[PDB]
Amino acid sequence: TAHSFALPVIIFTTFWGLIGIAGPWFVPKGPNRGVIITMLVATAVCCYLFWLIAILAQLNPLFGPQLKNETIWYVRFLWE
Amino acid sequence: LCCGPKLAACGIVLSAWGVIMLIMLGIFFNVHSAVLIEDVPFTEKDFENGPQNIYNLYEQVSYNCFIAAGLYLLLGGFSFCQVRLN
Amino acid sequence: TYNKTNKFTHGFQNIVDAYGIGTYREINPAPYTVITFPFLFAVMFGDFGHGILMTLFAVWMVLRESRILSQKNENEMFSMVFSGRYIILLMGLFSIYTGLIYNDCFSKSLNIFGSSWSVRPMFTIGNWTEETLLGSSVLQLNPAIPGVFGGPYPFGIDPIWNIATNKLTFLNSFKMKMSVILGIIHMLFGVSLSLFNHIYFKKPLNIYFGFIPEIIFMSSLFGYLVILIFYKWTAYDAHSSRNAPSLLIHFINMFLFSYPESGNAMLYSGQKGIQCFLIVVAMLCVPWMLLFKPLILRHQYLRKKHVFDFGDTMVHQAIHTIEYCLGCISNTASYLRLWALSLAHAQLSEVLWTMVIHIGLHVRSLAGGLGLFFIFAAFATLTVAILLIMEGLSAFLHALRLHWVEFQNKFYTGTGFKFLPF
Amino acid sequence: NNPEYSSFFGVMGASSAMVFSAMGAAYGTAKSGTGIAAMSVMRPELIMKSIIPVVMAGIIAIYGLVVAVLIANSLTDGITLYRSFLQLGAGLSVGLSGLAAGFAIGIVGDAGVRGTAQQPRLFVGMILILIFAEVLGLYGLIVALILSTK
Amino acid sequence: NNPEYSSFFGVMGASSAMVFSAMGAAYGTAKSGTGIAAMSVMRPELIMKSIIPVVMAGIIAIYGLVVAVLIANSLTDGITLYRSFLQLGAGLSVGLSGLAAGFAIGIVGDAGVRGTAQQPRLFVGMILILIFAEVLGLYGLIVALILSTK
Amino acid sequence: NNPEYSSFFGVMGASSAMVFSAMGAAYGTAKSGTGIAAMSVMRPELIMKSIIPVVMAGIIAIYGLVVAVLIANSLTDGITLYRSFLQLGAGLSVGLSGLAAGFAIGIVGDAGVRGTAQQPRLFVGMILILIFAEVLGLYGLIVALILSTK
Amino acid sequence: GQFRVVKEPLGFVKVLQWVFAIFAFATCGSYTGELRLSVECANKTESALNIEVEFEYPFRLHQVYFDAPSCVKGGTTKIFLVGDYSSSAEFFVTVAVFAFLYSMGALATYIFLQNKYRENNKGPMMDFLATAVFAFMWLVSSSAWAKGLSDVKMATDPENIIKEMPMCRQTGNTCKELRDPVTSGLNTSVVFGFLNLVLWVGNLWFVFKETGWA
Ligand SMILES: CCCCCCCCCCCCCCCCCC(=O)OC[C@H](COP(=O)([O-])OCC[N+](C)(C)C)OC(=O)CCCCCCCCCCCCCCCCC
Ligand SMILES: CCCCCCCCCCCCCCCCCCCC(=O)O[C@H](COC(=O)CCCCCCCCCCCCCC)COP(=O)(O)OCCN
Ligand SMILES: CCCCCCCCCCCCCCCCCCCC(=O)O[C@H](COC(=O)CCCCCCCCCCCCCC)COP(=O)(O)OCCN
Ligand SMILES: CCCCCCCCCCCCCCCCCCCC(=O)O[C@H](COC(=O)CCCCCCCCCCCCCC)COP(=O)(O)OCCN
Ligand SMILES: CCCCCCCCCCCCCCCCCCCC(=O)O[C@H](COC(=O)CCCCCCCCCCCCCC)COP(=O)(O)OCCN
Ligand SMILES: CCCCCCCCCCCCCCCCCC(=O)OC[C@@H](O)COP(=O)(O)OCC[N+](C)(C)C
Ligand SMILES: CC(C)CCC[C@@H](C)[C@H]1CC[C@H]2[C@@H]3CC=C4C[C@@H](O)CC[C@]4(C)[C@H]3CC[C@]12C
Ligand SMILES: CC(C)CCC[C@@H](C)[C@H]1CC[C@H]2[C@@H]3CC=C4C[C@@H](O)CC[C@]4(C)[C@H]3CC[C@]12C
Ligand SMILES: CC(C)CCC[C@@H](C)[C@H]1CC[C@H]2[C@@H]3CC=C4C[C@@H](O)CC[C@]4(C)[C@H]3CC[C@]12C
Ligand SMILES: CC(C)CCC[C@@H](C)[C@H]1CC[C@H]2[C@@H]3CC=C4C[C@@H](O)CC[C@]4(C)[C@H]3CC[C@]12C
Ligand SMILES: CC(C)CCC[C@@H](C)[C@H]1CC[C@H]2[C@@H]3CC=C4C[C@@H](O)CC[C@]4(C)[C@H]3CC[C@]12C
Ligand SMILES: *[C@@H]1O[C@H](CO)[C@@H](O)[C@H](O)[C@H]1NC(C)=O
Repeated sequence: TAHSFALPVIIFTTFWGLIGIAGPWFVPKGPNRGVIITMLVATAVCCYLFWLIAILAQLNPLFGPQLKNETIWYVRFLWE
Repeated sequence: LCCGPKLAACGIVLSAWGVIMLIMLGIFFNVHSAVLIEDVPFTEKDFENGPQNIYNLYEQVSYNCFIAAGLYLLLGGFSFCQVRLN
Repeated sequence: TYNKTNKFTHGFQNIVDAYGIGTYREINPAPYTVITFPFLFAVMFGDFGHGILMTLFAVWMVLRESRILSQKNENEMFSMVFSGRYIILLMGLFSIYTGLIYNDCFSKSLNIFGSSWSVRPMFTIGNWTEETLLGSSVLQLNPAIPGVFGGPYPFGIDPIWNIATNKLTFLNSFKMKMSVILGIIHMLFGVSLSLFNHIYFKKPLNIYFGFIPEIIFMSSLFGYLVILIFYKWTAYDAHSSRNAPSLLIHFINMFLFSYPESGNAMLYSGQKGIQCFLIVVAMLCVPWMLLFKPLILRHQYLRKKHVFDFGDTMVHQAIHTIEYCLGCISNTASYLRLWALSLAHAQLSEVLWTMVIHIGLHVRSLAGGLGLFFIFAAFATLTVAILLIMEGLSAFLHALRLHWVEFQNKFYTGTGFKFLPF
Repeated sequence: NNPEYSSFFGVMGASSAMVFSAMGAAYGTAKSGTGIAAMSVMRPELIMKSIIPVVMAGIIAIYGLVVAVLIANSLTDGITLYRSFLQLGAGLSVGLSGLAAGFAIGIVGDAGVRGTAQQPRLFVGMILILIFAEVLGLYGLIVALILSTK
Repeated sequence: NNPEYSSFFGVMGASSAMVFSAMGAAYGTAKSGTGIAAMSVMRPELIMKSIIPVVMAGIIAIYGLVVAVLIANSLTDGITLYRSFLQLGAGLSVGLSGLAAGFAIGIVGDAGVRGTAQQPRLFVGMILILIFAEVLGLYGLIVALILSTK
Repeated sequence: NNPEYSSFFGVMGASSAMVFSAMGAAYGTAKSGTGIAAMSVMRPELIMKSIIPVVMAGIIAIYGLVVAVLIANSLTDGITLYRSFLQLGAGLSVGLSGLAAGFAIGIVGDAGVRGTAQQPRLFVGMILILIFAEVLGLYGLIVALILSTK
Repeated sequence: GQFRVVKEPLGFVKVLQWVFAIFAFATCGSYTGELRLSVECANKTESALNIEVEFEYPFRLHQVYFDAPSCVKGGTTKIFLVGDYSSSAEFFVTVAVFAFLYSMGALATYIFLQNKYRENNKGPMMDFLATAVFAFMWLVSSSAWAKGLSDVKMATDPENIIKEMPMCRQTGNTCKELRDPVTSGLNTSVVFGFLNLVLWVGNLWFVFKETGWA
């Protein structure tokens, strides 16, 4: 279960960049163009920051999870 | 058994919630998800040979969840019939 | 003040107007609030299941909005909730997102990608045997050995932490760092909006003294803390765990100039010099705000052309500088409220689950399927009485407070009048 | 190895977490209740709206209960003095924080129920204060969760 | 090893569970009673409908009795100091939570029965608040059980 | 071979069982007394009917006495420390439960005897409340016996 | 009953899509493989002369386990296969099942309600949408299942299992193979996956012609 830190980072960075950068130019012109563009950019920034914090907090762990022996015994069989 | 429409609405919404979430819980138990291990009613003897006993207990809890989902389906049907009455 | 409010933005405009109507033509926090208030709420109300429930309730309110608008009632609470139906919809959506990031759903994770933590390498490369499992009640796991930790979880917190008794040990640090990062970034955005205000109002005196000292002070003192957090996340790993420094102690030492020759080592080469330079710039930002502007105002409005009262101007600038300097610290501290409320919501959901539906799930006999009926109802009502309504209300109001005080104090004045047409 | 009395302190913590929090909640549920009884004679329609303080007081109790349970489920026979006093600290934190928050909620709600009776606009204002008071208790709980799982 | 004095705390648990709860219930039965006596002079018909606070105080006393008997039926001669501390903690939690709940029920029930003589619509309100007080005692009971049956 | 001081707690139980309950009873018989007198000036015919609270208080004393005698008969020169603690706890429970019940009976009886002069329909109501107070003492007695005969 | 529609070229294509991806489902979801090995330790009495294990279609091999000999004191060590490929096998089988259901529905519509299908060429429009979606799904899933089958052959290979076995790293121990799984079923499954891929690729142009966009 090797979760490489290249596909997640690339995929999410490009997705949120397209939403927050390319999205504004595709918003149809109208009274709400400004507010819609602000919504797009703010959602991109906030969601990407949250995901980046979450993923980086797990990268390079300084200690592993503390698992009961019952759950360790079960997880050995079940999980990869 | 006529009753206030508010109570029928609460009953139907609770029935939908119960059905959906308990069906999902049963599916997740039947898949033997480890996240729910603490909820499985196993004993020490179940750690003797292998995980098959814990799998059987997972299946039993999934059956309980599906029974609860069916009971809530009946409750939602009763609430819907009452709504049609009102 | 007239904002040309819309149906969707009416809730957020009323939200930001509650603390004071903005002055004539100043940067409106409504468009940014439309997203950062649902987001700062979701950071606290982060839960996939409760987010789903909130989204469904808000969608019901939106779809049937016309009916309730026509069928008016005097219920103040329901009218308030309905008026914020769009606010609640956005809050629910962002809470769904954050609950996915937290990997939380009614206090339970998902594991849709697979955990990065494998126990088998402990048995294979490590010294573990069934004897060790029998002899140790809780044991632990270590990523130092090769195959235990297979990289970070691609999306959200790794599911294993739900079943790990070390859950809080890691989650406290992660959420404290997240809260501080989001708070500092929000305050920096506020300061930039203050720059925009000054540029529009043509107050170069504020731009050169005021905004620029404020941003330099904030970034050097607290933006540097976010940089340190991210750098420690990227740099130190399990192998270097032993000598991993504590950023709390390092920040305290930076403030105290207490760089010691003992204890945790430096995070990077030249930390002493860079931190001393940052601190010096931070202190210099205080005189920059305090002394300069009063002197220039006095020079250009009492020496030229010749009521201006230098003593009161100096006192007012000193009060403003003290307020801002203590506010940076107290606001970076207050933004920990995000972590506090998030952890409280998570723990209350966990205890509710394990005290209500663990009773109905932890039954051997098939007859338990009937018990799960009644038990579940209680669970449901509890999840709607304590978590969705009360914890949700607290998180909503605290995101409000963060926006009113911590965020809008940087650029918002709120000394105008609402435009009440005929 | 460990002293036979090591489990005392932790136990007391748990009990304290339940007791003081309850006391806090009780005071709230009392004061707000009195206020409601004073308000409801002239403005009956506000009883449901004005029941919010009591609920918040109840929330405080819940926090204590949580911590108490969290400590009552972690008390082992060989509980070391370190864990015992960690649980004692968590219990004191949550209990005294809930006590203070319950006092604040009770007083503020008893004032704000009557105020909202007089001036409707104060209702939201009252709430904007109560939550603050409430989170004080929450803060205690938070520290408890930091301590009992240190 | 199992000192001769280990049982003392366990005993002081049972007594506490029965004593403090009773005190709380007594207060709930006392204060409310006065209110009823004050209200019944003008509104006799509400006297029986208004005894609910007394019933809730009695339920607090019943919580206390339940925990006290559950403890007294578990006091073996060689009770370990750990188990005796658990029983003392359970007794203190139930008793003092019941005392706080009795105070809350007294204040709330008296105010509600006196106000309901003026505005009948307050009745339901009062009941809700009383429930919010009653659960406090219940919470204690829960924790007590979690400690005593550990 | 048992400690010589073991009997101490024992006697305290007995003494407490007869003191606190007595105190409670006294308060009852005092407060109700005053109320009855205050009622007699206007409605003399209610004297006998209004002696009920006093009787209730008296019964509380009986409880105490009973338990005391129990303990005062279960004392022996070699009474084990465990049994001595049990008797002390039984005495504390009965005495303090009777104290709280006597205070509640006194307050309720005074209020209800004063009210029954004005509204006769209150009589029955008062009686119920008194029972709800009286049962508190009973609960103590029950627990006391469970602890005393254990 | 417009049975002639079945005999039409597009009817024939839909029939083939129905029968195929049923072959794939039967061949993949019904697979059950078995592995047998043996070990002769330094002490012949401690030899594991016959070890048997069985695995199923989902290929959650990391769950499959067996008690191999320890070669010391006659003890046994639990050994689990390496990695799982359910992400590919389940994906492919679900794609095949969805194709089968969609083909059955389309055949029923052609037989009974072909007039409504051809109405406004909207039925052909959704047909083209589904054709493109299924073409992409088959394109990804055929390669995914081929790679999964290759990695299955590698991991289930008794030779690789013995290579990773720490028994051979001791003295005197000799680990040898006894049986190999049937690889015909999985090869047939991948071949039929490619067949379905080409069938839908051809159906693209037929649906384009029917919709009038040609
Ligand atoms: C199944 C349950 C799912 C969960 C759903 C509930 C989630 C929990 C959180 C809900 C909080 C709702 C409050 C925010 C919505 C109101 C904001 C808005 O847009 O209105 C502007 C409101 C009311 O609208 P208004 O009347 O001012 O509208 C403007 C009208 N003119 C322009 C004419 C003046 O305006 C303000 O006063 C602004 C400040 C609002 C601050 C909110 C304080 C807290 C309110 C608590 C609500 C009651 C608690 C919930 C009870 C539920 C049980 C019935
Ligand atoms: C480190 C993480 C944090 C980073 C945050 C800062 C970086 C992101 C923001 C940088 C600035 C973005 C661009 C600013 C606006 C430039 C003007 C042109 C924009 C555009 O194409 O749309 C116009 C409308 O924009 C509008 O109406 C206004 C659009 C405003 C966009 C920015 C708002 C989001 C900022 C908040 C981020 C989230 C919070 C972070 C915690 C169309 O022109 P038009 O015809 O409409 O004419 C204008 C008025 N009508
Ligand atoms: C679950 C994971 C994702 C969570 C995070 C993302 C959450 C996004 C939340 C926003 C989506 C809901 C928007 C409101 C829907 C109801 C529409 C209300 C009416 C409406 O059209 O509002 C207009 C305002 O623009 C709008 O209503 C805005 C619509 C366009 C918003 C674009 C930004 C969306 C977020 C970024 C992209 C998606 C990311 C996730 C994949 C103007 O009102 P009117 O003129 O109709 O009023 C008529 C009377 N005057
Ligand atoms: C509106 C937004 C306002 C701004 C908000 C952002 C906050 C700004 C804060 C102040 C300015 C930036 C931070 C300056 C303090 C130093 C940062 C050090 C970061 C860090 O840990 O990097 C390590 C040090 O780099 C090195 O080893 C290289 C030498 C030391 C660092 C030199 C200075 C780098 C920053 C340049 C200025 C950037 C300005 C950004 C606004 C990587 O090093 P390692 O781990 O590989 O080595 C270690 C073994 N030798
Ligand atoms: C089995 C049962 C348990 C056995 C163990 C208990 C043994 C007995 C000891 C406990 C005390 C028993 C005696 C009862 C005291 C009666 C209290 C009356 C209170 C009272 O009305 O007096 C108030 C003053 O308080 C006072 O003055 C308070 C009372 C005086 C303190 C009593 C203790 C004396 C100090 C002991 C010294 C030796 C210690 C050992 C080294 C005056 O009321 P107001 O203020 O309104 O006045 C305004 C009008 N004048
Ligand atoms: C009223 C409106 C309606 C409300 C709706 C609410 C819906 C709530 C339903 C869910 C509640 C319960 C949450 C429990 C979640 C745990 C389930 C879980 O973990 O899932 C995944 C498991 O199946 C598999 O995981 P595994 O077998 O451990 O690993 C194998 C995983 N690989 C294959 C990806 C590697
Ligand atoms: C006069 C009446 C109302 C008093 C209250 C009802 C009595 C009869 C009942 C209600 C619940 C009961 C308790 C429920 C459970 C147990 C635990 C058991 O191990 C010992 C008995 C004990 C502790 C019971 C004692 C009697 C009890 C307190
Ligand atoms: C009824 C009024 C006058 C109150 C006084 C109660 C007296 C008369 C009665 C009622 C209940 C009785 C007790 C009931 C149960 C027990 C436990 C049993 O194993 C032996 C006797 C003993 C200890 C009894 C002694 C006498 C007793 C205390
Ligand atoms: C007012 C009166 C009638 C109330 C009841 C009498 C009480 C106070 C007294 C009188 C006689 C007493 C009993 C006399 C003898 C014994 C035997 C002893 O081994 C245990 C206590 C026991 C069983 C006593 C219990 C309490 C008792 C019943
Ligand atoms: C209405 C009646 C039953 C209750 C009022 C009288 C009370 C004081 C009496 C009646 C029966 C008594 C119980 C009868 C038997 C025993 C068993 C003994 O090992 C401990 C005391 C205990 C548990 C007694 C406690 C006191 C008791 C409950
Ligand atoms: C009988 C009805 C009216 C109940 C009235 C009083 C209640 C509180 C009394 C009466 C009988 C009592 C029970 C009698 C016997 C036992 C077994 C003993 O080892 C301890 C507790 C227990 C279980 C008692 C609990 C309290 C009890 C239930
Ligand atoms: C024994 O344990 C240490 C510490 O965990 C580990 O690094 C080492 O590899 C182990 N050695 C063995 C199993 O020979």
